[PDB]
Amino acid sequence: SRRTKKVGLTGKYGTRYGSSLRKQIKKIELMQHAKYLCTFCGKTATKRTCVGIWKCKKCKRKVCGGAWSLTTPAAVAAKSTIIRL
Amino acid sequence: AQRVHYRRHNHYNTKSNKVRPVRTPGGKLTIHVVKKKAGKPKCADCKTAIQGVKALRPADNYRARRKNRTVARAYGGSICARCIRERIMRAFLFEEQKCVRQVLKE
Amino acid sequence: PKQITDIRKFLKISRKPDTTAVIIMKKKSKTVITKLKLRTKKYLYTMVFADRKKAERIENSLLPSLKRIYYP
Amino acid sequence: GSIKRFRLKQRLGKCRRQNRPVPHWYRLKNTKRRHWRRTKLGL
Amino acid sequence: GRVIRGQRKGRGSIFKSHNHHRKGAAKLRHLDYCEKKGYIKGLVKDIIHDPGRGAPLAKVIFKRTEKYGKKEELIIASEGMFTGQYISCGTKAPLSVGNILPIGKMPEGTLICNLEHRTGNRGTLVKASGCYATVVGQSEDGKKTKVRLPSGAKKTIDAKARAMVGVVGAGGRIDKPILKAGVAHHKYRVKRNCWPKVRGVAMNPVEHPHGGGNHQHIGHPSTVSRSAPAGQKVGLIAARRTGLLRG
Amino acid sequence: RLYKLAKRKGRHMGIGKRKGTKNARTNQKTLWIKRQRVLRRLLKRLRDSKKVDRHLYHSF
RNA sequence: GUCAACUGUGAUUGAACAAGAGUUAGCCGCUCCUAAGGGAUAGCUGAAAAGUGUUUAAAGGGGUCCCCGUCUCAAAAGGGAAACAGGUUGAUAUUCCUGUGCCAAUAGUAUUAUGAGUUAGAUGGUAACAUAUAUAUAAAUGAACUCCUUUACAUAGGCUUUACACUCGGGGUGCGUUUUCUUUGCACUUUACCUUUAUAACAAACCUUGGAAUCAAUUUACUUGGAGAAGAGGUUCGUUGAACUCAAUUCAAAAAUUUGUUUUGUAGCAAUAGUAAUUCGUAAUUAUCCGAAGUGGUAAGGACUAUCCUUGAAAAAAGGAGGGAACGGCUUUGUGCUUUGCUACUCUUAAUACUUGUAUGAGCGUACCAACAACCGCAUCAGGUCUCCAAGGUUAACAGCCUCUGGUUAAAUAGAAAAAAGUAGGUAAGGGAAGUCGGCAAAAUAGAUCCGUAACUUCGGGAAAAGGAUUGGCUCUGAGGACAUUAAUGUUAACUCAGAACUGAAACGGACAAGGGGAAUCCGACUGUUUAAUUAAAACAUAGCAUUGUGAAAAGCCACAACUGGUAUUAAC
Repeated sequence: SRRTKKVGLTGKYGTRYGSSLRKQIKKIELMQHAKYLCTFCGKTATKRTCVGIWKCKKCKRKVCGGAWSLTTPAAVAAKSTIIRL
Repeated sequence: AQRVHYRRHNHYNTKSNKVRPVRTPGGKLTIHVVKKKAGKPKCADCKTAIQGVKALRPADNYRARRKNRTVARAYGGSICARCIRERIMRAFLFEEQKCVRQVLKE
Repeated sequence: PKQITDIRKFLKISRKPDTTAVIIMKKKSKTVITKLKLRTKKYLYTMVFADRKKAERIENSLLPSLKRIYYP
Repeated sequence: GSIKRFRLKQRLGKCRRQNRPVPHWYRLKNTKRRHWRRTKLGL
Repeated sequence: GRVIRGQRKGRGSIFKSHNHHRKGAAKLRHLDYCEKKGYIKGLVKDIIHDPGRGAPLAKVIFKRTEKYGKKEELIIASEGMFTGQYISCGTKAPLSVGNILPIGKMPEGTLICNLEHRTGNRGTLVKASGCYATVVGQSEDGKKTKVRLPSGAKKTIDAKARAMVGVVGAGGRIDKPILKAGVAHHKYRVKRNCWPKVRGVAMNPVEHPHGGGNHQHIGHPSTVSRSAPAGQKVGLIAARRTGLLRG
Repeated sequence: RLYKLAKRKGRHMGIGKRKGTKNARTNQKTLWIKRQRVLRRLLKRLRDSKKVDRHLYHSF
């Protein structure tokens, strides 16, 4: 059944710390453990193993990425800009 | 019951000194220090253990019969079968593709 | 220590120079049975003889110069 | 300890040897004497 | 008094860098004929973590240019690059992400990292996570090039200095807040002994210029001169201005 | 041994005799795992003996 | 031996005194390797003393003129060649003795024997891969040069497998209670390293076939699949270390050497060795040593899952591969090479003989205490001092209480008396904080199950809130599995739950164990930390906020006499 009205992933922290602080953490953590789609195979298995390093379980292959995502928007814009030329 | 005690002149419970209780035909419960468990040997490309090859430590790998160390097949106990298969294909395919490309180019 | 099964291999060891001693032992279990141990410098080889008649003939058959031990 | 280095062992023996009391016939022709418990060797 | 807390930090005793698990320095492939006159293609074999910085390091293999066989270097990884990618270095290398090119051959408005502040120095500006520089111009007679470092200064470098196409990896690292003290402990544990900080005003006088008093008041101006001597440099060093920002 | 034979005959498991929380008395996780194994075991026999269809087996 | 002094009483005792005696290793360590680091070499400074450690090195080795390349110390708990069992002394033992092994060396030359290959490099297997069983699995061409791997690694959580430990039942031995009851209570019923241990078993991985949606397989947990799943047949590693008819054997059915049935052996080591018994001499014999199972306390492993603005040493050493340098023996003209004549040759273990300095195992540690008297604390000081081993009952329990193994029954004294006072404790009629700066002290509570649970709240909590009820002993009832027979019929295991009687001085978490709670204010957000021997807090720290300097070796910030450094294995997140 539905454990929390709000908190979800950040429930582990409990009654401690600010709600606003906790909310900011919640967004980044939801992003953090999210499974990305691996463009070296077509499975949704890409996970973060260490700060900037993203491994696909199926491909056993390391994509270099952002701190909290496979792709940061800055990189995506840069990549597109290069592609256009 | 009975108790045990170290016999080997270093009594701390360090990773290489782990110890297994064993009973004697003297009816004495004694202690033996069991050798360290050793890593499997791994393929150069994919870091994954290779069939046939025993997992012996640098002392034991030296004493065993030679057949235990390696595989009668290409890059033997140094590259696994799956990687070799893919590599053999690459070695043919790119060479043909390159020759075709040169013929096309002129 | 090693366990032999082939009567012929046992004989083959028996003829050889460094096979110094034959150690023979006979015992009850429930009926009598025989353990034949051979002492080479490298190893002590044992053959289990389940029949007296075979054992008696082989113990006689051996070269007699080779050293003989009984435990009792 | 159980273990010692050879110089140290030899020295411990030397001190032990040094303790040995004055020979009884000599007195018929002491002031300085190690005792183990309350008077450590220190070296 | 005695030597102040700031001064002690410098002096080469216990405050030396936390070496032990570091994987070796990140500095680009050194300059040679083969790069200068063309291109050399290498293989990224692995991406590996580093206890010092947010960016991951990239394990790059080249085949040697005057001896048989393969030699391994450590490059700092651009975002969006990957294991098994071919990485190309040199004057004729194509503009594509994670290649290493002379800045003179960039088209304008490209985003780059791994600038050499002066040529052949193996990369020394733009290395921390999520940074980039932007190329802003080429002089009419060539030879120099104009770039923008991420602080906000503009700088002019020689054209034949290296850089790497694409943003530095591990972007956004300080977006995530550090929730609890232990996380901060672990952050500094792999860097340098510099933490917890200790407010200077709470110290005894003998240890620091802000010390003493009965309300922990600073008690004299918090801005000290550029010209100030060694033990005196206290709060806001040589500041142009104080109070909240506008632009 | 006499006391234990009596315990087998169910004689000292009353509420006052217990001296620990229910999970500590017997572990809930282990009890579940036991039960899951019993249900899986039955199902594997039923599929192996071919007395159910695969589709029905999977839903169960 | 012993009692001069000491052993705070006594003392024939003793860690005291005296006289002798005792420590045995190729395998256990050190010894070797590198780490945090140390000391030096090159420079350079400095009057020198020293400070620095490649900063203007003609510097340590490997191949056979080329290629590598600071030296050295730093682990008795990291890495690490190889050893176990029984016995034995007044005092040592993985060290002596007996047995069994293992590891490392093991030069040259000539013989011999062992098997290979040849008329300069074996085979099998569709594959994954397998293959030398010779007293001995020895031997399956390979240089330069390369490329790997093992060495070699965090934390958390569960799951599972084996081992040991513990327990139960049965047979056999001895002992015990034995008025009454007691097919009884207790003890003993042993098995090492070593044999690539032989095989089996099992978690994985991988292969051949196969071609999958009404998706499937599937674990406690989720994992996995057209980049090939299920199914079926295999190959391997790792656990394990005689499992399994395993091996040997027998007879029945086979092939110019298999399957079925029987007999053996604690699989060899292994009973000759242990242990419990039983007799006779006063050393010798005999008899025993094994059929089922459960609990899960320890430890290891396996397969895993999760956690990280933290990702968790290095080398010595060893191994594998790529590569394709080099290549019959004998006789002989001519200058290692060329052409003629001839065919058992090249490997490879082990043994042997002879020469070569004497041709097998270096040196060092090993007593005892490890605190209760052997240490430190001025001492036989209720202090302090690192690690492993972990029995029964009660129990959540390695808690507390009592018990077995083992240890002790001694503490810087004893007896007798019994008062004040002291101190460590109990307990109190009726009242219930009136005492006191102050409910300090003391008491009350407490275990569990079942109910019930507010203000307020950052919605997570508050919360065991508050507040109730129940709880013994006996005698029953119901609930929950595993197997195997051809739905029913059988064999068979635990402990936990739930319900009902009867019973008693209404008592039953009976001992031990074990929350006082509530209503509010002030300060500090929190967990954290601190004045060692007067202050633990409201002090300090902390995350977040905010500010400042600095684009780099002609910079920031900082150390140093100087040269030179540190931050920096760095670079505005």
